[PDB]
Amino acid sequence: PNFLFIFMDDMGWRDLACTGSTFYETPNIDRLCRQGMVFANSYASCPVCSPSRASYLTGQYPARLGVTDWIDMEGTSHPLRGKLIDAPYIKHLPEGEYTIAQALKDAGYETWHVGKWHLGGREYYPDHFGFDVNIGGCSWGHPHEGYFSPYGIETLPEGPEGEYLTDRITDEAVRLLKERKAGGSRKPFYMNLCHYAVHTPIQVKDEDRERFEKKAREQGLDQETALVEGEFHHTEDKKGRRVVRRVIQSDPSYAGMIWNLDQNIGRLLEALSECGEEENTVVVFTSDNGGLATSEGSPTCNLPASEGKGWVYEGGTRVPLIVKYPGHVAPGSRCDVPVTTPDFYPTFLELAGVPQKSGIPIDGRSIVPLLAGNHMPERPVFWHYPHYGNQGGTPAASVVLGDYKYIEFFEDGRGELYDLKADFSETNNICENMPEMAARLRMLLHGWQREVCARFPEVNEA
Amino acid sequence: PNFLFIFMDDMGWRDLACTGSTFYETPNIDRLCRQGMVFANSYASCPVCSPSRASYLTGQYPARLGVTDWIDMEGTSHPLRGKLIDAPYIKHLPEGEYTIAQALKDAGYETWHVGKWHLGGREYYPDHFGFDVNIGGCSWGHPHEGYFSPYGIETLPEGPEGEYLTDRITDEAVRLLKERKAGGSRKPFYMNLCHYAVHTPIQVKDEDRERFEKKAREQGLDQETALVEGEFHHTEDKKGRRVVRRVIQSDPSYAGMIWNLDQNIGRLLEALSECGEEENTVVVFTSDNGGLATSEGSPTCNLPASEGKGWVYEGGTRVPLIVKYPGHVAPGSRCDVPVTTPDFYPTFLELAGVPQKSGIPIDGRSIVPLLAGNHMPERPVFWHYPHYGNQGGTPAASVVLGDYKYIEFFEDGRGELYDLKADFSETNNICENMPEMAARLRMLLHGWQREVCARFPEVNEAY
Ligand SMILES: [Ca+2]
Ligand SMILES: [Ca+2]
Repeated sequence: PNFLFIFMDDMGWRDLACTGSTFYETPNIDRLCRQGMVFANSYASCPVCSPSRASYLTGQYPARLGVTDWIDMEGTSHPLRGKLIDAPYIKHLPEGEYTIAQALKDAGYETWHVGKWHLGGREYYPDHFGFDVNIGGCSWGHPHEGYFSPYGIETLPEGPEGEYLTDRITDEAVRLLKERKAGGSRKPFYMNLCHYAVHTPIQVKDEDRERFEKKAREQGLDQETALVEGEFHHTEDKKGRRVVRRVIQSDPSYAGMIWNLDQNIGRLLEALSECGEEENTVVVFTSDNGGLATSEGSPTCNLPASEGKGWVYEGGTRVPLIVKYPGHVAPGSRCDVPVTTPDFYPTFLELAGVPQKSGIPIDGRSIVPLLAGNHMPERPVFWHYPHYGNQGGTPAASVVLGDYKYIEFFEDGRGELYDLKADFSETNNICENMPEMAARLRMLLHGWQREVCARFPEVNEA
Repeated sequence: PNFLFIFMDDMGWRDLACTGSTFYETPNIDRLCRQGMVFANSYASCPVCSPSRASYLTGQYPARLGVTDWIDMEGTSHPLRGKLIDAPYIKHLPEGEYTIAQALKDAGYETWHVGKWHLGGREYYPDHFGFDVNIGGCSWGHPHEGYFSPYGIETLPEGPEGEYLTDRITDEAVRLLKERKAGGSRKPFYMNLCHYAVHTPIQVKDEDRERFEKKAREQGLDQETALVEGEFHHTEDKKGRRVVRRVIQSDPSYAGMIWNLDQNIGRLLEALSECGEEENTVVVFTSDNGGLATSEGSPTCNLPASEGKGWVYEGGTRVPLIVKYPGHVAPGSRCDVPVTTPDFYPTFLELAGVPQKSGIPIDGRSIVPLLAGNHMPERPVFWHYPHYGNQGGTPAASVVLGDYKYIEFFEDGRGELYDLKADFSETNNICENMPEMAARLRMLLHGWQREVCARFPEVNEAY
């Protein structure tokens, strides 16, 4: 069984037509959804980039790993400072880790990483962690020199001037498939396809931008207040600047990026079938964190889930998830059991038939039963973000268990309890109406924190 | 507060952009949803028309009223017959029901019915049930003579040649709004606006249809297979015909009908604001049963909810629900607690400060705690549809409780159990895996059935 893991950057939970978008159009991804299972309660294990990507590669929670913030490679930003100081974090995937690429490669797989990496400098590139190929992956968190050739990526040779990064990365993925077919498909492959989309700057071809300016016109959206200024930011480096929340999906350039992305998923999936590998490829479409909605241009909206990237509220942790596996997963099905990033590692091992290495810690759970149509025992899901981020949040930790969600904020020690079944949008803090429910979820969160050795932000005495 | 209850016909749970549509465009309704509470687990109390509309007006489950099938005013088709015989039902709203129109009128409201009625002949028109006005409601369940003027609708005077009925029904609602303003708004109004949209036949202006042929071609959907033939029907009158399921949302004419419906909703709410009534009007958008996905043209698809109109599966009972009440409902929020059609009666009465009459049964439960952001105690939700219907189902009854749904099928007494949390699309019957859970749900359904005096289909001994 091949694994094709399509990992979007910063794609919010309502950023697909098939997961609830009111403006964006994603016909090729919609088809994939029709051919597989979609997950309504799909989470990333962190509200920003590198920790969720480290959690994916290791099947571990970010705090057990030590990578709990997005990696600022040249220390010009972290640690951020407010009333608290950002906690320190390991600025790369820790060296001793045994990744899913290593496990699968040890079990006979071809392992390819394509696209965004963001897990350290050259000593911690994909090749040191079980990957045979690295096309376009480096230490950058986004296209530092834009989406148009030249890109500046040391592991991606430049294309003709005017080449679009998202198109080229797809070509690179299509090239690996056809190459493998030419050599006889000796081994099952494992592709970690990490798009640079849809991270800022939102740079798109003009035909794709204009498409959705016309639609926003004929739809009336051009006349609707999309951005709304809110509170002041919380760190010294943004003193004076206010949080700008986007309250409606209407951004035409952002829609164009997603339209272009959808054509590329079309190209990619058509190559996979042209290689006679559709029947036996597990296809996963997901994202590393929630949509960007509260700063840096606010290209998208995640309402009725609150806020977005950088926040521990639902809008920042929720994420689309489609899984297709012909013959095994029922097409056009849906599952509502909470699923999180560290779950894929043991899922893939179970689908490959490969035992776990003794003694490595695994915080995730194989979702193979859900992919079959069966419930599983209730388990909590956790977050621990002891940083501010750039988007408006403040350091916090979180547990979801059943219908309830507990959040504690490190600035003032306060807790917030939500009944997400009755109150999906987190409008009604019921901490004090249910002290008992709060105390259980608070203690559960603290015990997990002790077990994974979480670090906490220290007060700022300046 | 005023009540603008917008009651669509046969609109599936995924037929709006703001509730998961992949093709349809509903800007004016998306804005409504951005201004209120959307309900992710919204249910109609019956998979076909008349029982749910009777259940909405009286706050009782259809099996208690006796109206358990859509009303067939000629003896053309009911009772349908296969292995079993359709059960008898009352073909009108029963005489002594104290409906929410009466309850609010007696509390000083002005009451208006506009549009589809389908609750009996002349002696059971809205005026016999507490409404002061009835524009366009008769015994018809759909535009017998089409959506383009003339309509032959006994309570709607014909419009100029080519007038579109949904445009016209909206114009009548706007008129009532402006008349009340001219008169100085002496009383709060309760408006029961029942569109005939989106019932077959799917007739639309060509500019609307052509806009979504264009869209289907730019998205590639025009060259996909959208309709799939299936099992045979189950009744003598459709012997030889096969269920035809729609598997994608791609029908341009239906898309065009929802697009016109969206313009008119925009006109109506604009008029609501132009009369300065926006801030103190409870606005509800919902529908009477699930979308038509399996017969009679299969205009929409309800997937991942299986099947549609006329089945007790999720696609037949799930329905969109948005509630807007400025200053009271948080704008752009979302509740996942199951709500069902008979809840509106006690919700509206509580919102208006009116006590419910003594000694009248009410199976519904006010949802104002949910409109406030508060949870309520867990309750089961029930269905009793002892008829075949036209869309390919078989007589069945149903209870949803927490994460579990149990279905009993009258043809053979087989039971079906689904974990709707793990298995939303009802893929995996776990009745034999969790026997105690099944027996508990079965006995609760049977006890409810006893208490409401539900009737059961008879075996057709000639089969
Ligand atoms: Ca990211
Ligand atoms: Ca109906």
